[PDB]
Amino acid sequence: HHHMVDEILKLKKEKGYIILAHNFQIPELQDIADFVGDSLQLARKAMELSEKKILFLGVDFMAELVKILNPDKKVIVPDRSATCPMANRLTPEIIREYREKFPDAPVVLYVNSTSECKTLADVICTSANAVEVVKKLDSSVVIFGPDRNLGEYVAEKTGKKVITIPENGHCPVHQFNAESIDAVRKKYPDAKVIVHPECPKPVRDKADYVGSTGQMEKIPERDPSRIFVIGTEIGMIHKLKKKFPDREFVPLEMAVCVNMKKNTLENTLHALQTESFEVILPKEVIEKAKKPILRMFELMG
Ligand SMILES: O=C(O)C1=CC(=S)C=C[C@H]1C(=O)O
Ligand code: SF4
Ligand SMILES: [Cl-]
Repeated sequence: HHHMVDEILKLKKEKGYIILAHNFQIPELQDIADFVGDSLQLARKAMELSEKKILFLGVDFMAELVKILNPDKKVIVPDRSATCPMANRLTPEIIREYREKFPDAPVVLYVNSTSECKTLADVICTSANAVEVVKKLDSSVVIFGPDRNLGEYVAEKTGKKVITIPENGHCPVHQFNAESIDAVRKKYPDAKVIVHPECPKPVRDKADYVGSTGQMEKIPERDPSRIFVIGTEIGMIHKLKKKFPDREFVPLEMAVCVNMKKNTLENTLHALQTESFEVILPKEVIEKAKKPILRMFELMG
């Protein structure tokens, strides 16, 4: 199609779709979305909608999070293979193993986890609320996955013991070189460096701020600095530049989530033409995964 944007806007209105896009989507998809945000922002937005049809642009665990909290809505995705390789390395078998060895340690699962894994969790957390969630739990020991870096960050801030699963659990996208910060400090002496808690400890410790994408987009609301250096996936640069056109946003390095970039204008148009591919979870998976999500809301309420 020669005008994919205009046909997408035409079909979404005609067929009663709200388009939700994650911060890491390509700019062209962010720009056609009704809302752009982090996984829990989009799931909460979906809960407020009068509309019953959602075109979700992200990866499977996020689309499923929307479906779990919006079970009667039709949720479609343009690429059914779009997934989180980090989430996928944690298994039910590994959770059961660690529960057995540490039975008094609550299982805290990062939202970047499979819906099957969520059915086995005591509580879910986001990168924004993980410290507060783990601080508020009774236990001085927790089981945490699937990101070892976020787990270690949480242990640093809370002073609690955090038992990370799986072994070497990590996001390839956030493995920046610490030397990249050394290089921007010299190139932009007055720039503020913001990096994700999924970054390795040497990167986190050299940044001015550590936070989630949702936290990153609030830092220019209180920090009047002209230049920010951003240590997360490249999609956030577009999001920040749109929100704060008066500031400069510099990627710490080019970091692309290949799965996030599986969604294109062409397969997004195909999704609205065919109203596929529907996100379907067994009723029992929705019911079980909902328990640790409600527990998270209870702790943050
Ligand atoms: O939506 C989310 O919560 C995220 C998702 C992913 S895939 C990476 C980072 C974040 C984050 O917001 O920091
Ligand atoms: S950026 Fe990292 S945590 Fe997020 S979907 Fe991609 S591989 Fe998973
Ligand atoms: Cl619903």
